[PDB]
Amino acid sequence: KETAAAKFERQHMDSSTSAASSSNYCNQMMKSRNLTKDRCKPVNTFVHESLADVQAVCSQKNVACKNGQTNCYQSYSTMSITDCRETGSSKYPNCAYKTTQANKHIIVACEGNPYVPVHFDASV
Ligand SMILES: [Cl-]
Ligand SMILES: [Cl-]
Ligand SMILES: [Cl-]
Ligand code: NA
Repeated sequence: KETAAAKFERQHMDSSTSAASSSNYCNQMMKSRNLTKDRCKPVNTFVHESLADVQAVCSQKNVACKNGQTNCYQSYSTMSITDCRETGSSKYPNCAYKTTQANKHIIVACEGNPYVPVHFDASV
């Protein structure tokens, strides 16, 4: 039974690569992180920075989350990310994703002690 912080790591961290270098990156990563078990998760972002750099965002710019909560933080610098989004021809169990690599600021919600990311809100 997964902690919120561990779920964030599984869904959103990929420090092992600097960027998505292939159109099939999302198909592979969404499957290997178990995000296509039982359903195709429609949208998911992977961050290509160290865990420490992503955890550090919880001490950066405090901003509102989309849902109105005030525990969101925007990274001061841009970060390498990959957005994964289901295509129109995707349907479980043959989930299919579009891969879009970008360099953007990330916005995360933080909670707990230690105070770490638990939700990926957006990128800018
Ligand atoms: Cl898992
Ligand atoms: Cl996401
Ligand atoms: Cl401020
Ligand atoms: Na947690």
